[PDB]
Amino acid sequence: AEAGITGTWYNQLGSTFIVTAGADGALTGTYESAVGNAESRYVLTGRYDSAPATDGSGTALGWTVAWKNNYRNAHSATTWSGQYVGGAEARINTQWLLTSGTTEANAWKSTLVGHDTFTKVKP
Amino acid sequence: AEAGITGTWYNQLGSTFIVTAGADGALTGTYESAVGNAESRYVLTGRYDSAPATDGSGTALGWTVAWKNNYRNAHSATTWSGQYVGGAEARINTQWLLTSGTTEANAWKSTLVGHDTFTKV
Amino acid sequence: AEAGITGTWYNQLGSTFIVTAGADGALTGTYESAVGNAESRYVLTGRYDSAPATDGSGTALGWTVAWKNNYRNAHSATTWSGQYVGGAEARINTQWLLTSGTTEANAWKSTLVGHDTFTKVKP
Amino acid sequence: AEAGITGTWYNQLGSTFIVTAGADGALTGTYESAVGNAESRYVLTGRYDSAPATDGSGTALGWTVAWKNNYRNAHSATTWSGQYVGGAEARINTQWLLTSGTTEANAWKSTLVGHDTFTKV
Ligand SMILES: [Cl-]
Ligand SMILES: [Cl-]
Ligand SMILES: [Cl-]
Ligand SMILES: [Cl-]
Ligand SMILES: [Cl-]
Ligand SMILES: [Cl-]
Ligand code: NA
Ligand code: NA
Ligand code: NA
Ligand code: NA
Repeated sequence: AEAGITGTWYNQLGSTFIVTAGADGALTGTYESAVGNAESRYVLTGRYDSAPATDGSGTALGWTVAWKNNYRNAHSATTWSGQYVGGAEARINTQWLLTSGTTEANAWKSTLVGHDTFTKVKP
Repeated sequence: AEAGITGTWYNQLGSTFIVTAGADGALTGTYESAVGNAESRYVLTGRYDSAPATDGSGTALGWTVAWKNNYRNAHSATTWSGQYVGGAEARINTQWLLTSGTTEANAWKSTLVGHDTFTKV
Repeated sequence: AEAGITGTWYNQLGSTFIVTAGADGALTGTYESAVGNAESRYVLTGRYDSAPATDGSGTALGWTVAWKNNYRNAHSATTWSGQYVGGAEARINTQWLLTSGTTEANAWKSTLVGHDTFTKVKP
Repeated sequence: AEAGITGTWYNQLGSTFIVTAGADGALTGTYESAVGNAESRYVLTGRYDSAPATDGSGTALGWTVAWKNNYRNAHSATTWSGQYVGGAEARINTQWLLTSGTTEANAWKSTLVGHDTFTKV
């Protein structure tokens, strides 16, 4: 449901994700990272799949954050792909990819992969 | 860098990506697939990190497509993370993650990973 | 240290990993999976990097399991890449890739990615 | 399928892989890199799933290389997961994970991911 996703979420590293799920499948908000060459909030945009999920199935979604704002420019972007699972303790379990802009020669080492779990606190 | 991302791109599988890069970091457009429980165009939204301009590196970007439109609902979403490189032959080199909505029981096997290279040819 | 890694380990899904770290960087053992089209034990082989790790740094390692034994043949293989962290509660944190043999047309969907954390019980 | 994996392979970067596939699933050989904090040959060990034989699919396999030899110790290890396809032009298509040993503080950024295609050309 859009509502269920809308809110303030935090992950294990201490980063903040503030999101609004819109009626048409859109996700917009800001992300505050606790790691990296990140300073302040960054704009995020994503999409989620408005499932008829009468299976106890999670809702698939994903979003992107380009690490550039008015204070810093890290020349990198991260995409998180995962699913939202609601209940008393709603969680968003994700796997992410962080690509840094590089010269052709270092391209082979341009992408990091990891996983983050988000816990909701506010709507 | 910048502007050059705007246009129509194609991947090795035959999927087409039509994007508009906005001056402040936004990416908007539509994605038409070649594989999957897909059927027609899907909305895509993303972000790119624009700035330097001089020689160097590619431009980092990422975007998402939830596979639900007026025709199909595959209950999944794909995110591509990569970098744009322009020049005589511009390309976007990406690695993607495709997550399907599952029950916890199948959660361990919900995400596929791959890579795609897009060109305007 | 090889010893530290040698032992019986379990992950959150309930699978068993029995390993022996050898002096030359080798890892051999058996793996018992709790999920998949897996039945019984499967042979595993890997390598670890005998670090001078006087940094409180983890030990990098990796191993592979081809899901075929005398009882089942799943036509797939999994590789786990991660690091061993010792202490009172020794853990091996990993990220894995599971590739299934497929026809050329379905190759785009041949690989799954995930993460597993192993807790040691025995040597 | 089977046998055909044995030989010397090369990836787009210029690294060379020399492997022996044993009749019961084992993979042994040496890997010589083109990039990294690498210097010469490194030992590799892996497994492949052999069986069917008739038309179809590729053969699933995987292998690991810890980047430590008598010359260098990069305190990292790489695992490649993929499938072998033979025919007039045989290839091994893989996706890899490279993990470096870090302190917990940098654990979030310890693993790189990529893909490599190896040919005997
Ligand atoms: Cl984060
Ligand atoms: Cl595609
Ligand atoms: Cl699809
Ligand atoms: Cl497992
Ligand atoms: Cl390589
Ligand atoms: Cl390397
Ligand atoms: Na992150
Ligand atoms: Na794709
Ligand atoms: Na697994
Ligand atoms: Na490599």
